[PDB]
Amino acid sequence: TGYISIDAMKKFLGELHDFIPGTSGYLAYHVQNEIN
Amino acid sequence: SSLKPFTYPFPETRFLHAGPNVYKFKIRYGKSENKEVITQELEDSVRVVLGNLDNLQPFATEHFIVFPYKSKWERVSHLKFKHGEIILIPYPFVFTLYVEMKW
Repeated sequence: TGYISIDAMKKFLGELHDFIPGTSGYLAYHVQNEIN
Repeated sequence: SSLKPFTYPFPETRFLHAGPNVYKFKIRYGKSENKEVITQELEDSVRVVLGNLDNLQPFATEHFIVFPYKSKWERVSHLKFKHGEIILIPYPFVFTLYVEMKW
């Protein structure tokens, strides 16, 4: 009983950004079956 | 040091660009000081999940117990993500982080 410390958890060390569409060149697209 | 601050009290959905991929994260806080210490702690929480994608277990941070969960991302084929000209590859799973206080 007790949870593992984050200190002992290995983690992703790279650049990490919020994907905010309409910001920093970020765009998201949803498939459609009608056009206008 | 960190990227954008979190809705602390309330549920939120965060999309994250890391390596050539987009991760869907959902955060839930249960029964619940210094804004950027908490930000850095939740970011550290994300990085941990991102570094143990197939080896999810509950962990303890300075203030919290994080229980990460992983569900199929329904209708991912419906979505395309771009960083300008660059296609971002969806990691086709939703990470739900349930954050409790240690007490």
